[PDB]
Amino acid sequence: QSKILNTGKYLNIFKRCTGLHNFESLKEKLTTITSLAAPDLELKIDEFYHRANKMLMKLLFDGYNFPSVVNIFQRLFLFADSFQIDNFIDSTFSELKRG
Amino acid sequence: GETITLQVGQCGNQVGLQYWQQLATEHGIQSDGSSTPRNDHPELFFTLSDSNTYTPRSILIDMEPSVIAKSTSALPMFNPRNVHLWINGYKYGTEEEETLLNLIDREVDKCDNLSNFQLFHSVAGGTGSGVGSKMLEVISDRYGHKKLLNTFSIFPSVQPYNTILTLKRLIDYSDATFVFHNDSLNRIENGANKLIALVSASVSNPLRFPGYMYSSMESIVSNLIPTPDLKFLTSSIAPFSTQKHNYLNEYDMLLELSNDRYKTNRVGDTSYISMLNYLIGDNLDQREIRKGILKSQQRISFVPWVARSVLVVHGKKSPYLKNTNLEGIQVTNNTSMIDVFTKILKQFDLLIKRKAYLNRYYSSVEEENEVMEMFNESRESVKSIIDEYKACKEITYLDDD
Amino acid sequence: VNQYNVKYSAILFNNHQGLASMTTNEMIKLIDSQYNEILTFLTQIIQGNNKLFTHVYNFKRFYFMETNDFIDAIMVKGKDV
Amino acid sequence: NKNDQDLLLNKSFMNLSEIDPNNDLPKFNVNLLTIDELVELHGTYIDSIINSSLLNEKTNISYIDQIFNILQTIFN
Repeated sequence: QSKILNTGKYLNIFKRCTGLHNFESLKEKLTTITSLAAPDLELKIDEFYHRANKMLMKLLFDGYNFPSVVNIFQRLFLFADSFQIDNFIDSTFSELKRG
Repeated sequence: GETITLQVGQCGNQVGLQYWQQLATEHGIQSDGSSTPRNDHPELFFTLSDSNTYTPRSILIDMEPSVIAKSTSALPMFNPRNVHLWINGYKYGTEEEETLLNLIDREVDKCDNLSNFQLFHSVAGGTGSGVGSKMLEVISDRYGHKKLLNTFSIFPSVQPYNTILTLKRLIDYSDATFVFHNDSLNRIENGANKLIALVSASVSNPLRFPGYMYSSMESIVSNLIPTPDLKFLTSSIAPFSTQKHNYLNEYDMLLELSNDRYKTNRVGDTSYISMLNYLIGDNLDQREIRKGILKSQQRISFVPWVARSVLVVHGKKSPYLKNTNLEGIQVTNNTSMIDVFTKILKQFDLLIKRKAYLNRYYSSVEEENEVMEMFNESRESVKSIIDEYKACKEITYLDDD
Repeated sequence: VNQYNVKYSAILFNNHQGLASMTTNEMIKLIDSQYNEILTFLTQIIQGNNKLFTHVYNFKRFYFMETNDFIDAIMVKGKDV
Repeated sequence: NKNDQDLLLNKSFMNLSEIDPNNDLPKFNVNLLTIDELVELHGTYIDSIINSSLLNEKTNISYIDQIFNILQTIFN
């Protein structure tokens, strides 16, 4: 259940983000589930889930540049570069200590 | 905040040339002030124009134009407008007080938020030492005590008189004075200005290459000066780097940085008042540093009344230096200052009982009385600091008995 | 406008048989191409031949008093009118 | 550049070898604005000036009234 729900959500996120109406541009060959009584239903679900993760992962990392977003969050929140916040405290030292 | 560098005398100018060459190399600034292809902050030490040129904030002061000419020609990006050209030198400094006061006020106005004054000068520099001694007085008077001063004074290897006269004002007005001896520098080398330049450049590394902590000079200095009387610092440098047989781990850097042979001043048994170690490498293993800190705390003899804490800053190496191995600098506050000050006082007394060369300074009866009272005050101040450093060693320092 | 009409009629009615005889992907692509072309030409006119920025600058120059010499001339000349 | 969250996405992680409609369509050094966008742009530019902090209608009196009172003083 989790795999099905997350595969569908991830493909929906990809379509809504990159604007594609459907995945025609990729021209990939896909196999559909032939029947509910087929023996490879779990394998097909796993393959679809892996495809969805592959696409969404590459979107986030290559396209949306998530690795740099991690460094930006580190700097802004945990002061991995403390120069700016030091200037801020110095500039407003009298105010910050007031009630 | 921004810092202003003051260079006084021939030795000061040469050391400053090496220092600025090192700093420009670290920030990739070319000799003409043009940039080279930001996360670092050279603005604290260089003025940036709206035409993309970096010029040093330093001010050059010397009695003769040959040294200044060499320094300016070697580094064309110096601003010529900042160039200006013992008792006789100090009286000469009184005459030029207005020009120098305005000259320094120009640099202070040019920066946005001043932090501290750096001073490169030699105590044994003769006339230049006199003009620098006057510089300290005028700066401290006009700017009050809100802005602190750091003096990288070079100690000496008739000289005793000059050393005492300069040390009186060095004690009175400086806020954090480094001590360097040419004897220990040439012993380490077994030119010499390249060690002082390296130490001074590394001391401010956390400011120019920001990290998680130690973003200001106040934090760096306050860890080493518990009392304004004990203001003299001993610096240690690890020389074994860039060779094949370098220190294999930062932990061995922490253990072997404490060797007495690497210290930049003559030392027997000493008690440490405060510690702070610089480690500068692209990547630093935390667990090695934790083990080294524990061993360093268990090995080093601190004075009883100090918190007994060892601080290690995790400096970041410059992108413009290609993948070089780890290097590190150690700055300490020891009670070893009593030995060198006692040596200076012994020389001064030996040469003051014998009226050897005082004729060059005593011009008349009023001059005799003036020089006598000045010398007595300087001697008393030096004895006072020796007694303070000696009372720090004992355990009854905080007792009112 | 006529050139555009011919160009895109040659796609709707010659390449295909109308909007109905077009899959959604190709229909969206066609509309996107038309949108880009139309706004490109609208810019090339309005900020081109019309020079929108220059006339906005002149609006600021005259209405917001910038050319003070002209207004001083008006006031000195019309001080009696 | 009117930098926006949609301009952030670099779509070239997709292969996208093709370009459309053609190389004949210029790139114009100015943001492509719709008609309503141009109207709104000029309207906001004027509104910012006329409704500035000093020129707004907000001693329970506005700044404009005080300025005009001083102007009447100068006229007198």
